[PDB]
Amino acid sequence: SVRLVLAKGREKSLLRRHPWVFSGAVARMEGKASLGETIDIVDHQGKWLARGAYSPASQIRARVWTFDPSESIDIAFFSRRLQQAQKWRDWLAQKDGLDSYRLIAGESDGLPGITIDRFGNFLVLQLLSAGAEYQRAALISALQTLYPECSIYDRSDVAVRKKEGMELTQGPVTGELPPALLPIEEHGMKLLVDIQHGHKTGYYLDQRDSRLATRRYVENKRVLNCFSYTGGFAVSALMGGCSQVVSVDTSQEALDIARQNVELNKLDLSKAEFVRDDVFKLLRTYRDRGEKFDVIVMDPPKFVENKSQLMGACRGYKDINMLAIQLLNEGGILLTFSCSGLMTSDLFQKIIADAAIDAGRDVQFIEQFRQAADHPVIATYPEGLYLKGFACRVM
Amino acid sequence: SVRLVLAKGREKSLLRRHPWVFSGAVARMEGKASLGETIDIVDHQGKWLARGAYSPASQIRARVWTFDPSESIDIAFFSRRLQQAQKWRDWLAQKDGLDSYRLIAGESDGLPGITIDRFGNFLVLQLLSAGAEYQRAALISALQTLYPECSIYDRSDVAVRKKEGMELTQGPVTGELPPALLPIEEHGMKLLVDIQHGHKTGYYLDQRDSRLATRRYVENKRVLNCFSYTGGFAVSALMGGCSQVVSVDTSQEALDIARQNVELNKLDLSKAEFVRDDVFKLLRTYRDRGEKFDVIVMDPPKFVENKSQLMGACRGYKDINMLAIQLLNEGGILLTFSCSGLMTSDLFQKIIADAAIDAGRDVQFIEQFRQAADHPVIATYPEGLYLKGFACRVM
Repeated sequence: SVRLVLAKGREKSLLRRHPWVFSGAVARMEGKASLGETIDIVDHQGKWLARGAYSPASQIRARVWTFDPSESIDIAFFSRRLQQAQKWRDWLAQKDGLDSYRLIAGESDGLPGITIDRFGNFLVLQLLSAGAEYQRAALISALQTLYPECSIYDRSDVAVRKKEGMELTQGPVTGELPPALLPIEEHGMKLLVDIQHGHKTGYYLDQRDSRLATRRYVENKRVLNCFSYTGGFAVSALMGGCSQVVSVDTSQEALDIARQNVELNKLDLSKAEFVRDDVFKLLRTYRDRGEKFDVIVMDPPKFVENKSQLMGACRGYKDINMLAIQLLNEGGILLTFSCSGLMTSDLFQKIIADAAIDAGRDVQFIEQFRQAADHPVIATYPEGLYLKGFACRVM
Repeated sequence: SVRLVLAKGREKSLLRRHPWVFSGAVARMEGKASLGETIDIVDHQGKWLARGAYSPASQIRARVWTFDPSESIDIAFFSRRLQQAQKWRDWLAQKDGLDSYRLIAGESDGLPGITIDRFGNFLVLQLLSAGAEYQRAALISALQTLYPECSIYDRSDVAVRKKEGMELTQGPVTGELPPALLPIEEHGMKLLVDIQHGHKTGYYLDQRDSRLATRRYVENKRVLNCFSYTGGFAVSALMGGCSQVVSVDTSQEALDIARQNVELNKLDLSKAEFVRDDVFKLLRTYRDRGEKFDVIVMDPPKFVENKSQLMGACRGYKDINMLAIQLLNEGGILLTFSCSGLMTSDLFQKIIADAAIDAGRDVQFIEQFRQAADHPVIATYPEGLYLKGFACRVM
């Protein structure tokens, strides 16, 4: 019904099949549409370009559902998209021994604003854009048809929804309520996730390969895992045969789950330590007395200057990575990460390089990490790559 | 005791410990030094900053040997550098099942302009810069001392030398002459290398992880290996249990070695096809008749449009990757690479994305490749990262 007319020239992004239409590229709206309503997007002359979801409260005024002129956005549309995404995850599950994975990664699976993670028999939703919420009913119907035995839970309690003009929301959608802790599997390893209250959708599936890579580096080595959360990296270190792994986190609850994870995998508790403390404080205490480690995993949360898209300068990263380098033996390996929207892979690299200079030690980049394969990045949406990380060796 | 004086406020690079000192930064040469000779680098006030090698014919007027005031560059200097580098490769070889690897990766192992590859009991040199050649005797002494039972061969037939004011050179140094083909091991796989007349030093050790990843995607799938050369990818595909692997190359010699690698590993020859033909032609032939593959490996030769870092701007990568995408079905995977300093990782990504649009299909980036860990990149030398690659899934 309603159409969004692009300003002359401003249709280049659509021709590149980019899923987003910024408010600034819109010349006018022909007709009135509701929040999240399906609209057609045409060029300044009126030629059809795509069919998307209208988002009046957002700067991303519309997101593209499809570039096929004959494709309506209804239950069938979502069913087809789910089936296409499932084909990929079926292969990944078999190959990597997975019982859980991200099923739809928004724009990269052709469903902008929608994220769905599979955890055992639970499907966890995060409807982050206006279009996602508007199509909630259709999406659910498709999900119930394709995954009749699965329970659906909503974890749309993400601040980004405010950018789309919607309230945050979460809770059961269908089926049974998830347990406090649900065991999932990855690469012959079991991990407990909290769907109702855990981070994101319940866990960080995106760090799957970083965790697996940890196994290769830790044989008979002393490991320090900073901001360990529920200990995914700790279990991975033990699976790799580390002599000892020290997990540090500010949350006792997370550390308790970490210990439950070690026990669940029948690993050696004697080789694992769980320290509840201000990470920065612990790191300085260790450094001041000369503590040394062979492998250090560094994966901090909101860089500190979070949300500070403006006044970023969140060089809490330099301090954290500098401390890490100072705690490494010669030949020590640092696996450090960042998912902050205030920095790119290149800028993250410069920070590490700078931390090395101040620490008085040179480091070699020997590996670059990426979000797992169930978090694909469609080529038309490079911004989709958010997880940055490197494996560094102290010379 | 000749010194290279830097223009005021132009020593910031040395302060970041970057190994290169460009001509534009040189204020004046206080003294007369021969090509490759050891010299001191100072600021406008005469303060010592580093000790490097002079290269009058290059844009890179000097490369830093050391930033340690008391460190002289002699046999002991190279001996210590070789031992420090060997420490890392000993760990990598045992971990990844290697009897061959890059021992010294120039700047990244504190020896700018020097590259040394180890193939079994052979050490292959490549002295690319003025300083590398000038220090040949000292480097050789350290080597014969640390590796008394290894033969040394020189493969300094690299165009880079001309840009440093030298002529190309290659041939034996000490020990026995390498055999026509020498079998090496990596990840439980055997490959044949030609040290005397093969590409580079005799093989592409840097693609080790690319070959490994090829194994993950090919079980029960039809594979197309473009620019197979002496094999490597064809064997990897078979090691992964591919249903069929077709290798294309214009060189009958390379194809003969590819097949030899297959037999050497006792793999099913009945699943391997070797086609001698123009890769571009065969690709259009397959495209024209609707041939389809499940996985395609695309590792083009030397840029094709090299003729300088900037002489690139050639859409040969674009055209070649477009053909590949047209040869895949939904779910098909493209493993495509670039080693030319003719483009960054982001530029290569752009090309694939463009190839995708012209092909009329979307592709998902699910994995990113880089030179193997024995080809480290010191944080002070970002330009050290030259190998780029992506695993792309056709939607």
